Parts: sequence; C-alpha cells; structure tokens
Amino acid sequence: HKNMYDHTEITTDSLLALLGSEKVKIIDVRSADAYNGWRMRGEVRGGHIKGAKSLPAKWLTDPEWLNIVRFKQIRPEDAIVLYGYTPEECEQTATRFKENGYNNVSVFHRFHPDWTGNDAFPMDRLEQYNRLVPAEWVNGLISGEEIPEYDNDTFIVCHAHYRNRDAYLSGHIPGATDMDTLALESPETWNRRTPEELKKALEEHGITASTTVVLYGKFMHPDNADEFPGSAAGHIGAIRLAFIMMYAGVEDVRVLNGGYQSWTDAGFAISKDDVPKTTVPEFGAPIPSRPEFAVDIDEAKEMLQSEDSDLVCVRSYPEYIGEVSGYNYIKKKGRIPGAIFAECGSDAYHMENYRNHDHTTREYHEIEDIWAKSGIIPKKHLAFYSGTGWRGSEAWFNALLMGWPRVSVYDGGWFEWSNDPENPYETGVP
Ligand SMILES: C[N+](C)(C)[C@@H](Cc1cnc[nH]1)C(=O)O
Ligand SMILES: [Br-]
Ligand SMILES: [Cl-]
Ligand SMILES: [Mg+2]
Ligand SMILES: [Mg+2]
Ligand SMILES: [Mg+2]
Repeated sequence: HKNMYDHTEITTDSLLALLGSEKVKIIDVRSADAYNGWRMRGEVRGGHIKGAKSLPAKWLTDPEWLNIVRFKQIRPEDAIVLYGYTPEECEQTATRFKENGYNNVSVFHRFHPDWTGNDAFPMDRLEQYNRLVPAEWVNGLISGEEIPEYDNDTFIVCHAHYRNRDAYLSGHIPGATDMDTLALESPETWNRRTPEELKKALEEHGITASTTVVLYGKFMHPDNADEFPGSAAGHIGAIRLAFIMMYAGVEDVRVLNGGYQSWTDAGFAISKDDVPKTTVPEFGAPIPSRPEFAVDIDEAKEMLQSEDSDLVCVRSYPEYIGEVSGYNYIKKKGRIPGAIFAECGSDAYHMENYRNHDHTTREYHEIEDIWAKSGIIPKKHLAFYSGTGWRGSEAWFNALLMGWPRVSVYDGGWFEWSNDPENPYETGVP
C-alpha cells in the first residue's frame, strides 16, 4: 500500500535492535554541523545516532539529489530509517526516497530528546567539531551573544582570498576584514612565510595568538582557463590560512563550514563595506608555536623511508599520472614516489572528494573509511601535500577535525619537489 506521503514510524526499541544491521541505513537529515556534534537545539549530547549517515534535508533542492544518495551507497534494497530533530523535518525526505523507487522507508520520531537524552543510546560525533563552525555560531559571535564552544573575549572574522579583493568587496560577513593569501605565504616558494614576516602580517591584520580567528572564503567557480584560478577558490584558501595560523600559534582558529555560501544560505545579512584593519602591536607568542604541523622536504624524504610515516598526495588523477602539472606555473609533470594517493577531485581548484555540493566538508566517516582502505590511518605520522599545499591543508584540516594526533602538511608539495631536478619522480598510470 505504498503511500508517498504517509510514512511508517519505527520505535526506539526497534531501531536500537537494528543498529548493527548491514541492510539498515539510518539517515540524519539535520544540518551537517548538527551531525558533527553541534548542539543546535540545546541538546545535552550532540552528534548522530551511531552509524548514521548525513543527508541534510537542505539538499532536497539540489537537482543531483539522487546521485548524492547513490554515491553514498544508499540503495533501494536497504531499509531506510530517517531522523531529524523532529519527525516533521523528515517528511519531505521520506517522500523523495519513495518517489525515486525506495520502498522500505521509515521515520524515527524520538531522536530528540529521547535518544539524545539517555546515555545508553549510542551516539557519535566529529571529535574536534568545535573548530568547524556553522553560520549561526558566527552570527551569534559577531552579534555579541552567548554561543556554545566559545569562552574567549577577542575575535576576528577573516575573509580569505588569493589576490582578489573583489571576492571580499562584492559581499562579505558583516565586520569581517580580508586577508590576501600572499600575506602568509611567499610567491617565490609558495610555502608559509618566515616567522618574522608572519608576526608582522598577523599583527597588521589585528590578530594576536589569543584572538579567536574565524576564517572563511568565497567559491567563485574556478576556471583553469583563467590566469589565477585560485582567486576563485576562496574557501580552500581560508583552510590554507587556518593551517598557517595554527602553525604560527593562533590558539583558537575556526573555519566556517562551507564558507561564504553557508552564510548566505542561512539568510544572514551581507556587507560590502571595505572594513579598515584594526592593527595590534604584539602577536603575543613565539612563532611558530606548533612547528609539528609543517613538514619540509628533508623530513618528507625521511617519512618516505620510515614504516610509521607516510606522505599523502592530495592531487587530481590527471596530475597523479603525469598528464598535467595542474597549474599554469608548473611545467614538470609527475608524482612523488612512495606517497599514498588520496584523489582530491577533478583538478587543482576543486575538492569534490572532500566536500559536499554546498562546500561543507564531506561526512567524515566516509573520508575516514576511504583513507583506511589506502592505509591512511591515525596511528601514522601523516604529511598531506598537493601542488603547493592548499588542497593538502584542506585534507590535513579534515584529519585534524577527527582528532588524529600526528598530522602535518608537507608544505613544499610537488612544486618544491619537482623544482629540484635531482629529485626522483614517477609518471604514467601505475
Ligand atoms: C599558491 N597559489 C595561491 C599560487 C595556488 C593555490 C592553490 C589553489 N588550488 C591549488 N593551489 C594557485 O592559486 O595556484
Ligand atoms: Br573554494
Ligand atoms: Cl509505505
Ligand atoms: Mg546499518
Ligand atoms: Mg607550499
Ligand atoms: Mg613511510
């Protein structure tokens, strides 16, 4: 009696008995930030039912919704169990599954407060979720309102871009100041700048080591035909800057999940003011305070020879096999021998394998399980890298968020490696 609009309820007891079943898919339709652990309705335990997959109901407007579902391996032969903060928030998702040929769809009504409120009901969360902030958190922050996971009295919202002030001037978070990516990294090496330059640059942008820095960027459809495609990949640049600031010693760095798009999707006010900087005289800590976050070429070579270490290549497949360099300023094509490949996505300016279509980070369990299939696991010292370290920093950040204890960015990347003609490299399909 398949009813597209009337959905079977599943009880708490029934769901608890199915937690280990391989043919049940439990689907969390709340925002990815709530899934990660943010207690968006004041629940005492945040996160998701253990084993649940993330499928935010916001994505129902995506024309590729069904391909998102299929790529998550959610199949018509599965028993689908949907939950959100309320069963009403699941109704449109339940219908969309039934309209696309899924005949076994139930809704679980008692996730909150029944499941969240009882410590015998298993839940999971992204261990360092408080570094990956939702738009509502940033809005409360700049509004001077009490927000969770924030006990500081000093903050700065920083809009990152690579030589493209228009990315900021065309629309930004109220009160934010822009930080060009060249302020923290050198155009000669495309590595992080020296400690003296970083100190000066951070001070001139109004940042101290005890300032809470909220970083975001704007995705503006990077095109390889342009001279600087990176000028349109603002949110990768933001995570790259988060890497450098955390290396330098900013103790509390946050990243807005999904970048500028999350802010406008949440309906918040846009500003076009060119906000002047409020400089500070003293950064307030030795730079770098966290040198272990950065790996340079000599240590990278050692890691290729150690059993407990790996370099992780976060480049595209055409870069991997030496078909393209990836960049209009890199001539050499190939790959570092001995690195573990973790395909970023389609090219140097897209991170589709680490992101959702709305640019929020991919469900971390999926990233975790793919990495584990290649032997990328938390018990190793891992140095993520890419062409010059932007994509590598975004991979690194994702592992940092899972609480992995020895993750780093090999800053130099393929740019530095291939610039020494004495360094071995491989090419072609392996
Ligand atoms: C280091 N720059 C800013 C020159 C890179 C940054 C980058 C973006 N996606 C991969 N790398 C570039 O824009 O090519
Ligand atoms: Br981006
Ligand atoms: Cl039915
Ligand atoms: Mg299951
Ligand atoms: Mg670099
Ligand atoms: Mg090794």
